[PDB]
Amino acid sequence: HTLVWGVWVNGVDQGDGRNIYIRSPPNNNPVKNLTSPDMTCNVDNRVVPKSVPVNAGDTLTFEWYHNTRDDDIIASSHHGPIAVYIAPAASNGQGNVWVKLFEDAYNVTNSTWAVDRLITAHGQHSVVVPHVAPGDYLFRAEIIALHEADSLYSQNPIRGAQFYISCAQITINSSDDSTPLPAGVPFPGAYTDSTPGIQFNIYTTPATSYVAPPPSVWSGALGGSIAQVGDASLE
Ligand SMILES: OC[C@H]1O[C@@H](O[C@H]2[C@H](O)[C@@H](O)[C@H](O[C@H]3[C@H](O)[C@@H](O)[C@H](O[C@H]4[C@H](O)[C@@H](O)[C@H](O)O[C@@H]4CO)O[C@@H]3CO)O[C@@H]2CO)[C@H](O)[C@@H](O)[C@@H]1O
Ligand SMILES: *[C@@H]1O[C@H](CO)[C@@H](O)[C@H](O)[C@H]1NC(C)=O
Ligand SMILES: [Cl-]
Ligand SMILES: [Cu+2]
Repeated sequence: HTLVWGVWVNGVDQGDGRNIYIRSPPNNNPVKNLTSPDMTCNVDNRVVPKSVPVNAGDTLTFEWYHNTRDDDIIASSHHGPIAVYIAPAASNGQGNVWVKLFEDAYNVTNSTWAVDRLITAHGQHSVVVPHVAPGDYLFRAEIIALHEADSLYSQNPIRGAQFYISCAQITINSSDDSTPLPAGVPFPGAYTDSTPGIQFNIYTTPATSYVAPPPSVWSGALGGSIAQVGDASLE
């Protein structure tokens, strides 16, 4: 159970974005129905009034929270991977438009899931803004919590993989457009009961054997990280 508070650009807090530049849901309940329109940008998908200004090569940091900003972020039980997708705001999330910029499941070294490191990062994880066409974009941050993903929602509607999905409105101003954005996958649509990483038992199976859902990270992606970039408590 977790939501996005707002974003930092190159370590600069852009302020509360909820229902302003984040298409926020009315609460932190997970999305579980893989076929639902709710898979696109969560249960409250509509153009909100603002879009954050960035340029190619900027560091965009999502900040998540549980009850209050900079609290415990997400329950320690919600072990899982973290992904970030981009689509043209054009699409409004519809069609084969979602392009993956970032994937992080399990770090063998530290033996932490992405979600574990997000809690440590005070809810902060980042992507470097790719060199796509200047214009208006949605950045879709997705946390998959697997604490009940041993079942499928379609077979047992009180269990299943849990999706914490937040779409940010981002306007890319300066970019040489050296990596034009290809077509991508639909949400709903890319995840089905058979897709790897959707049904998995973190209780019986080792986290090294975990394989996050497709698609693969676009070669145009400039990577990212899970780690605090700024102090919310100084505001
Ligand atoms: O831990 C292994 C065990 O986990 C079982 O699943 C547990 C989760 O572990 C636990 O974290 C989860 O707690 C939920 C709780 O159900 C929610 O109702 C509550 O929702 C609150 C919310 O947190 C508030 O922020 C908001 O204001 O109000 C809502 C509405 O009440 O959020 C917490 C997590 O933050 O509960 C699960 C029980 O199903 C697995 O079932 C089991 O298989 C595992 O072995
Ligand atoms: C999942 O969402 C689809 C499309 O909105 C809907 O028809 C279906 O009834 C939902 N499944 C459940 C269990 O509600
Ligand atoms: Cl839960
Ligand atoms: Cu939860």
